[PDB]
Amino acid sequence: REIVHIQAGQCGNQIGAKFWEVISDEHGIDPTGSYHGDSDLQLERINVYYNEATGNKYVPRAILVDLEPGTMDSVRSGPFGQIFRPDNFVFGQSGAGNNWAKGHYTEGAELVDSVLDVVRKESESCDCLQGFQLTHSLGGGTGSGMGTLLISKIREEYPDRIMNTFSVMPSPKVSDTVVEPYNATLSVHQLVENTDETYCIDNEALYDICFRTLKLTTPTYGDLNHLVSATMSGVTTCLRFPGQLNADLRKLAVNMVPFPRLHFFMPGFAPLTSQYRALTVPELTQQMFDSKNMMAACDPRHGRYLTVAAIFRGRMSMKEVDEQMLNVQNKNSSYFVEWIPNNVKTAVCDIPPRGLKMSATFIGNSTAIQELFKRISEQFTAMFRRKAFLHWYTGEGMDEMEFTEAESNMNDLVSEYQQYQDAT
Amino acid sequence: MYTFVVRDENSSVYAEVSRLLLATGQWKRLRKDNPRFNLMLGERNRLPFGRLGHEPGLVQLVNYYRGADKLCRKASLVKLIKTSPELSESCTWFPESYVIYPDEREVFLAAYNRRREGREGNVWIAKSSAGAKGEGILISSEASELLDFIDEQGQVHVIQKYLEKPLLLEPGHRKFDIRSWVLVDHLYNIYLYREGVLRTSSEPYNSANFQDKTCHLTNHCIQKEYSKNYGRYEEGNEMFFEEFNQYLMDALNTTLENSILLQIKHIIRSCLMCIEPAISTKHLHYQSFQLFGFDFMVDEELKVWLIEVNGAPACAQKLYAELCQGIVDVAISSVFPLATSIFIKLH
Amino acid sequence: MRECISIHVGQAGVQIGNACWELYCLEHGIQPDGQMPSDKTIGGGDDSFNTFFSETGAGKHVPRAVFVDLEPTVIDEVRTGTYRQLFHPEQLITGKEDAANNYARGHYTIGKEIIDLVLDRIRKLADQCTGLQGFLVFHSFGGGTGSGFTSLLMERLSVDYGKKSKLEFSIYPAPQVSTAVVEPYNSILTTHTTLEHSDCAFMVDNEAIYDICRRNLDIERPTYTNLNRLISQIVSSITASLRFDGALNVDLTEFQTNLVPYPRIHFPLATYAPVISAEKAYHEQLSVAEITNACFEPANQMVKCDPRHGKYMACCLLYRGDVVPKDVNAAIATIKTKRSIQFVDWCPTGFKVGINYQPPTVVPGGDLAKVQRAVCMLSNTTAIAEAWARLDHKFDLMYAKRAFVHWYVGEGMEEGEFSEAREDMAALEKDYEEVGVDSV
Amino acid sequence: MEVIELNKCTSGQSFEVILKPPSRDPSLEEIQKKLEAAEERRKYQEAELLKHLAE
Ligand SMILES: Nc1nc2c(ncn2[C@@H]2O[C@H](COP(=O)(O)OP(=O)(O)OP(=O)(O)O)[C@@H](O)[C@H]2O)c(=O)[nH]1
Ligand SMILES: Nc1ncnc2c1ncn2[C@@H]1O[C@H](COP(=O)(O)OP(=O)(O)CP(=O)(O)O)[C@@H](O)[C@H]1O
Ligand SMILES: Nc1nc2c(ncn2[C@@H]2O[C@H](COP(=O)(O)OP(=O)(O)O)[C@@H](O)[C@H]2O)c(=O)[nH]1
Ligand SMILES: COc1ccc(-c2ccc(OC)c(=O)cc2)c(OC)c1OC
Ligand SMILES: [Ca+2]
Ligand SMILES: [Ca+2]
Ligand SMILES: [Ca+2]
Ligand SMILES: [Mg+2]
Ligand SMILES: [Mg+2]
Ligand SMILES: [Mg+2]
Repeated sequence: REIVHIQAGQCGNQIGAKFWEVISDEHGIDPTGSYHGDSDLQLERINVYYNEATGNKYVPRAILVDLEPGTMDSVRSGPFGQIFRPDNFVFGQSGAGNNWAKGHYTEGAELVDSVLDVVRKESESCDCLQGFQLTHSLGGGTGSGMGTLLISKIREEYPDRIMNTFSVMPSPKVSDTVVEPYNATLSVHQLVENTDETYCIDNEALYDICFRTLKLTTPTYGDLNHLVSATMSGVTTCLRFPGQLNADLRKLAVNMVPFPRLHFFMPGFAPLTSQYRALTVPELTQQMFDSKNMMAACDPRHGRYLTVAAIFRGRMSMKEVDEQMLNVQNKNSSYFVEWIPNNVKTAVCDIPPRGLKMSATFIGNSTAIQELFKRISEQFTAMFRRKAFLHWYTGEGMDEMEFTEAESNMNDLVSEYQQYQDAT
Repeated sequence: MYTFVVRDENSSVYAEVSRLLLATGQWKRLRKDNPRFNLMLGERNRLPFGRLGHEPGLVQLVNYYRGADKLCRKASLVKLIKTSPELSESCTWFPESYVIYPDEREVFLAAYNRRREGREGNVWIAKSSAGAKGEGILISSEASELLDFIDEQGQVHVIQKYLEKPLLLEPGHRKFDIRSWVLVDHLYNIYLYREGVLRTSSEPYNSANFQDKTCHLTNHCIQKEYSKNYGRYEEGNEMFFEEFNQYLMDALNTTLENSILLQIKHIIRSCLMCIEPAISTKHLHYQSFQLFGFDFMVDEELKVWLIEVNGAPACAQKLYAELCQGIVDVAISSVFPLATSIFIKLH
Repeated sequence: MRECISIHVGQAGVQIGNACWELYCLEHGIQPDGQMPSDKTIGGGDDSFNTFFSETGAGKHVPRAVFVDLEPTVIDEVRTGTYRQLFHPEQLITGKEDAANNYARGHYTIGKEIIDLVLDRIRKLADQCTGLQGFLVFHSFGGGTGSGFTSLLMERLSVDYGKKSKLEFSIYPAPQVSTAVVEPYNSILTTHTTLEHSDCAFMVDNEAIYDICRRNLDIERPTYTNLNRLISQIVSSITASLRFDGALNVDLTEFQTNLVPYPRIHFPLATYAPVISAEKAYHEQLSVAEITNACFEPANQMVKCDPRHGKYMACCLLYRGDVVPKDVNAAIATIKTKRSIQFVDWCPTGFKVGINYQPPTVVPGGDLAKVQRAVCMLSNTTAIAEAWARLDHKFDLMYAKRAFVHWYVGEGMEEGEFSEAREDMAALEKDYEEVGVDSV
Repeated sequence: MEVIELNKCTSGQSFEVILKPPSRDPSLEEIQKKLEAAEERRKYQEAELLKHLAE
C-alpha cells in the first residue's frame, strides 16, 4: 500500500521536512533511520511511507525537488536531514524567481525528466503503489509551476494512480511577491484537472491562528509550519496506523468527492493551544468544527458540507465521540447537504500525537471553499485588468490568452461550488 | 435542542402544536425531508413508517399509529367489530352494519326482510369513506334505493341501521352528535379530553321526510350551507358540555357523566384495547402517539351508539389552545422533556 | 450425502466465514489442526458433517470453502490465525488491491481479471464432491468486492453449475457499523444483478446485530468480532440441518421449497433467541414458550421491521437444545391468540418445526452465555421490504444529483445500469406490496 | 391445530403444524461481451486522457 511523497520548492520542502520529522517520531524512527519505538503498532504500516534498507533502516519514500539548492541544503543540515535517500535530492541552480512560467515551461522543464527518473525508481520498489502525495506552495515558481508540471507528467505515466496534494494558498497577509495570485490562479487550473484530492492550506488562516489563537504577536514561517505538519500527520493517521477503517487514498477519494472537480478540502485540527489541561470529548468536537480551527480561511457557515471526515486520536470514549458527532450534526443540520446520507464519517486511532492525550483532525469538502478561489480571483483581476507584472511571464514565452483561460477556469470552479450550495 | 419536521400542511391541530413547539425556544423545525428529526408530524397518506427509528442517536416519535386506519375507515371498522371477539357481532353499542360492494349484500337483505316483515322500523343509511365532505349519503326505508345507489357510486360502502329514535334537544326538537377527542400516547395510555362538542341540527327533526337531510345529518358543513336557523340556539351549532350537562339536569333530571359519559368511556376503551396488540409501539424501534375523533349518537333512552372514529380530527375553535397544549404536555414533552390535568385517563 | 461449498467474498464475507468455521469446528469436535477423534472412519465417509468437510488420508477434516478478497490483509489473518491449518493454500485467494468501495471496480475492472482463477479453485473443490448440491455465498452489500465481485461470480456460477442451488448470507449496511457513503449504490447494483441467480438470501442488517450486542450483551461499542460471533450463531442454526441428522431442510433445494413460493421474494427474515451475556453472573433459563414468544419481537430480528404490518408466506422454527414437540405446540397456541400473525390467502397458516437436541455451542471466552435451549425463526414476511424502501430512498437522494456516479462510469459502467437497477428494485417493492398489503 | 410428518432420530425431531388451510440466464459469451464492453469504455477514456496530455 505504498505512497510516494514529493516535495517541491521552498515551501514544499520546509513543510515536507517537518512532516517527516513529525511522523518519524510517531513511528519511532530516529534521525539515522533506526527504529527505536516500543509498540509494534508503530511498524504495522511503516511501509506505506518508508522503505526498509539493508541494515534494518527505514528510509522515507520521499523525493526532494527544487530549482535552487538553498532550501535543500537546509533540509540536509536539518534535524532529520540524514534520513533521506541522498540520490533523491534533485535540484538545479537557476531558481524560478517566484515565476510560474519559469517553473512550468523553462527552468522546470529542463529538470523534470530527472525527477521522473527518481519517481520511477521509487515506484519500482513498491509492492503495489497507492499513489502520490505532493507538498508545494501555489504562490511561488518551483512548487507552483514545476510542481503542477510534475503532476501532469506523473499522470501521463501513472494514469490510474491517486494524486493527492497539500497546497499552500498565498495571502497578502503573508506574502513574498505581488505575483502570487497569478501563480496561484495558473496552478489551481492544473489541480482541478490533475489531482484527486487537494488539501487547501491557506497562509491567511495559518497566520490568523498563530496570531489570534496561539497568541504569537509575530508569526514566522516556522510557526505556520507547525500547524501544517500537525495537520498533515492528522489526515494521514488512517494510512499510517491500523484501525477498523480499512481504507486508503482511493477509498478516501471515492467517499469524499461526489463530483470530480470538487476535490478541494478544508482541513482543521484540535486542540490548538497557547499546555497540560485535559480536553474533553465535547470540547474536542466543538473546536474541530469551529471556523477558528480551519486551515482554509473560509467560513463554513457560508456554505454547505458535501462530505466530512473526522479522525480522533487518543484513548477516549468512542461512545462519547459518536454522541458528540451526532450532536454536532443534529444541531447544525442546515450546513450539511441532505442529499448525501451519512456524509459525516468518524474514524479513531489509539495512538495520540506527540505531546497530547487526544486530538481530532477535520477534513471538510465544503462549498464555502469557493470563498478562497474568489479571493484569489479578485487579486488576479485587479492586476490583470491593467496587464500589470505580465512581462515577467511573457518573457518566458507565455501569452495573455493563457491567463484569460486560467481565470475563466477558476471562475467556473467557483460557479460549480455555488451550484451545489443551493442544491436541495 | 429537539428537532421536528412538518409533513401535513392542512392539519389545523398540528399547525398549532408546531406553533407551540417553536415558542418554547427548545424545538427547531427542520425541512420536510431532513431525516435527523426527533418528532415527525406526518402526512395523512402513505406515511413512511418504515424509515422511522433507523437514525443513530435520535429517539424518534411520530403522531400517527401505523395500523390505526383499521378503526378509522367506515368499511374496516364494521369488519373489525364483527370479527374481533373482544367486540363481537353481539356488540350492543354499534348499530347493525354491513359492507356492500358494487361482501355482505346477501345478509343485509336477510335482516332487512326480517324487520320489514315484522313491520319494524326499517330505515337504513348508506355511507362510505370515499364519500367525504358532506355528500354521498342516502337515508332510505327501501333497500332497493340503497343498493341501486351504491352501484352508481362505485366504491366500498356500508349500510347501517339508521337510529330512528334520537335524543332531541329542546327547544327545537333537534338532532345532534357528540365529538370526543382522545389522545393515545407512546405508552398506550388512553386520555379523553374533558371538553367534548355537541354538533347540533338547527332544524326540527322530521321523521317522515328523509330526503331533505338537513335535520338528519349533523355535519357542520351541511348546517352552515343548507340550514335555516343556523346559529339561533348556539353559536356555530356547537353546544359544549357545561350547557349540555345543565340541560340534562333541567330536562331529564340526570347528568352528562351518568347518562352518557360512562358509555362513551366504555366504548373508547373497548375500541382502542382491541387494536392495542396490532399497533402498540412498546418495544418498537420508534414510538407513536395519535389524536382520535370519536363520533357518538344518543337515543331517546340515553343509550350511546358509536358512529365512526376519525383519525385526523380538527378541534372546535374555542378548544384549540387547551387541547393542543395538552398534546405537547402529554404526548411530546413526556418523551422530550423541556428544561391539574385536562384529560381523563381511561385505565 | 451431498456436499455444500461455502464461498466467502470480501472483508465481511471472509471475517464472517472465519467465525462460522470456527464455530462449526466446535460443534463437530474438530480441533484447529483438522483432526476429529470421534470420526471413526479415517480418510472418508458420507456422514452429515461431510456435507461441509472433506477428509484427507491423515484424518484431517478440511472445510469445503473458498475465501476470496481483492486485497490480501484480511485473508492473511486467516493464513496465520488459529485455524490456519484447516485450509489448503489453494482455498485462500487474494488480489493485489481492493475495489475501493466501488461496485463497478469489483465487477468490471478487477473482477474480469480474477474471475477465471476463482472458478478454477471452486472447480477443484467441486471435483471432490460426489453429489454437489450447491453454494453458500457470504458477502456484504456495501463493499466494492462484496457487491461487485459477488454478482459477477453468481452469474458465472449459474453458467458453470446450472442445476445447483445458491444461497446467500448478505450484510446490509448500517451507519453505526463502519459504512461508506456509496454503499446504497453498491447494495442496489448487486441486488439487481444477483436477484435472478440466488434461490434464497438471508439479509443481516448490521444495525440490528449492533443493537442486540448493545442491549443483550451489554457491549457499549461492538467490534466486528462481537458482531460476527453473533452472526455465526444465526448462520450455524440455519445450516445445522445440512450438517446433522434430521428430516427438515436437509438439502439446499428444501430451503426454497419451504421458504420461497414466489421466486423474486426470496429474502426470509431471521429472528433469534435467547441472546444472553456471558458476564451475567445470575441468569434464569428461558422456557420453550418464552424463546418462541421472543421470535415475534422486532428487537430480536436480524432486520428491524414490523411483521404485524405485512403478511407471512412461510414460517420455519429451528430449535436447538432441550425442546420437545409438545412444548412447541403449546407455545404456538398461546402466541397465535396474542400476536398479529397473518398469512397470505394462498398459503397455509402453519409452522415447519425442526428440533436438534444439542444446545448451541458457544465459543470459549466469547460474549454469549451457554443456554439450555434456543430457537431461530425463518419467516418469509413482506415486512422485510421496509429494508428495501429505506435503501432505495437513500439511493434516490444521491442519484438525483448524480453524486459519485462518475466513479462508476470511470470504471467502464454505463450510467444506465444505475436506473436499470433502481427500476428492478421498484418492481421488487411493488411485488411485496401486492403480496402483503390490503387496500385502505 | 394438527401435527403432521413427525420424524424422529437420536439427534432430534421435526414435524409440521397447520393452524388453518389457505383460501433466461446470461450465457458465458454474453457475460464476456459485457465485461469486454466495459473495458473498451475504460480504454477509450484513457486514450482521451493521453490525447489531452499530448496536446
Ligand atoms: N458484520 C460485519 N460487517 C462487516 C464486516 N466487515 C465489513 N463489514 C461491513 O461491510 C461493508 C463494507 O464492505 P467490505 O466487505 O468491508 O468491503 P469489501 O467487500 O472488502 O470491498 P472493498 O474493500 O471495497 O474491495 C460495511 O457495511 C461494513 O460495515 C464484518 O466483519 N462484519
Ligand atoms: N346510523 C346512523 N343513524 C342515524 N344518524 C346517523 C347515522 N350515521 C350517521 N348519522 C348522521 O349522519 C352524520 C354523518 O355521518 P358520518 O359520521 O358518516 O359523517 P362523517 O364521516 O362526515 C363524520 P366526520 O365529519 O366527524 O368525519 C352523522 O353526524 C349523524 O348525524
Ligand atoms: N506556510 C508556508 N508558506 C510558505 C513557506 N515558504 C514560502 N511560503 C509561501 O509560499 C509562497 C512562495 O513560494 P515558495 O515556495 O517560496 O517559492 P518556490 O520556491 O518557487 O516554490 C508564498 O505564498 C509564501 O508565503 C513556508 O515555509 N511555509
Ligand atoms: C485514508 O484515510 C481515510 C480513508 C477514507 C476515509 C473515509 C472518509 C469519508 C467517508 O464519508 C464521507 C467514508 O464514507 C469513508 C471513508 C477517511 O476518513 C475517515 C480516511 O481518513 C481521513
Ligand atoms: Ca539551462
Ligand atoms: Ca469419516
Ligand atoms: Ca440458477
Ligand atoms: Mg521563497
Ligand atoms: Mg369521517
Ligand atoms: Mg476490502
